Amino acid sequence: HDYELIAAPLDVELVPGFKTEAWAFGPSAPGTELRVRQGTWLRVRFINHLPVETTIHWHGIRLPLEMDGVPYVSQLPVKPGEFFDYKFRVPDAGSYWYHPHVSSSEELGRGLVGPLIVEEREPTGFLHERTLSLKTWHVDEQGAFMPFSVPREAARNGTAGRLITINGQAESVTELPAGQVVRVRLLNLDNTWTYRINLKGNCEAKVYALDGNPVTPRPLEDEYWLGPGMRICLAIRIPEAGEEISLRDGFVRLGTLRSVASSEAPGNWPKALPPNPIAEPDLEKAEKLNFNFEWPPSLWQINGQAWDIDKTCADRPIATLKKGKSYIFELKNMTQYQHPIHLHGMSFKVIASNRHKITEPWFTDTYLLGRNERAQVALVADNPGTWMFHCHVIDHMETGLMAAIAV
Ligand SMILES: [Cu+2]
Ligand SMILES: [Cu+2]
Repeated sequence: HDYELIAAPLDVELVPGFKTEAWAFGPSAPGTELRVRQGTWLRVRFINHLPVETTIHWHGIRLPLEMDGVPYVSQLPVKPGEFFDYKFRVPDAGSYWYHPHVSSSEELGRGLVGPLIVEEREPTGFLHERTLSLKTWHVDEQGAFMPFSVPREAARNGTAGRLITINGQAESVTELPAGQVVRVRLLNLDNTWTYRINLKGNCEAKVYALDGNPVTPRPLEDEYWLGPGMRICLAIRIPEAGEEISLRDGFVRLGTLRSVASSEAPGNWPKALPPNPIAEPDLEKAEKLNFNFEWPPSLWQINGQAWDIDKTCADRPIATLKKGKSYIFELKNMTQYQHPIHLHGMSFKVIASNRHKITEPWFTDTYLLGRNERAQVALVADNPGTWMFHCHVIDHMETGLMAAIAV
């Protein structure tokens, strides 16, 4: 599977009837959609027609280290009118995404994000799917860009996005079936906003995976909090036709789901997603240390106490890990705010905690850590060397809420 790709500085009509001076991954930004079979070292040549350097981070995604879009011993930072060969095996089925790991506030903020369907090689029980690609843009009322870094907004829960965009569309008109189940690849791809999601309106609705990394089929539920660098592969039995089902964030009119007609029979409930083969950790055998949290210009958002810029580029060994050995992490949120703690490279299972309490443990690349929460996450050092790891509230990362570890 061998592929193209512009980083095209695209003027596109974002604000209905207006400008917008943006940097897309080709067209239809948030990015162009990626489909690969679960296998082929996915061949791609990145392209820059933009004025400055940019990687491509394969979020969650557990590639050969070099490839992870991660500056300096992994890959050094690709330039304007230049390319790097992007090539990697695809282990983690279901929705992942892509986006830089450079000056990212600005970069992603200007549209540098996009999805990554990873076609489960098992014939998807779902007849029909769809992609529902969430960002909310740092744009003023005229389309021109609001700042991406905002100190007192960002030193609390993150810098303010504004415009509500699925596939880059405010008020989405995604058209659907009379009777069939539908796969609902929902991707939070925002910088900063942590989205509090529900369904009102008349329909049946079930989930299958989360953050690509599947599990059993839990349904409709309370408002499931979705974080930056989180996703949710999920299903909807839209009823018999008509109903424009209200997609919401708590109350908030996000998108709309026109139930359109079909001369066709029902695509009744698929049996559970066959979970991803992952760093399956041994329970009693692992060991443990911990941290996150605190509050001198640049982030004052301290990391198990370790500034970050001595840690700028090389490594003051912020953690020291061994290959193939199973392992465990306590996480304390210490500042009066909430952080979506992400990982590359590997993807992890969760065990037990405070805020939510644990029925079936779940795989994901990113854990969504609440205030004073102390959650037991666990995996094994599957992939090698220096992997990156950090508060995916992009701003919280940017200048000093990042840290990392090797194998
Ligand atoms: Cu990542
Ligand atoms: Cu954060």
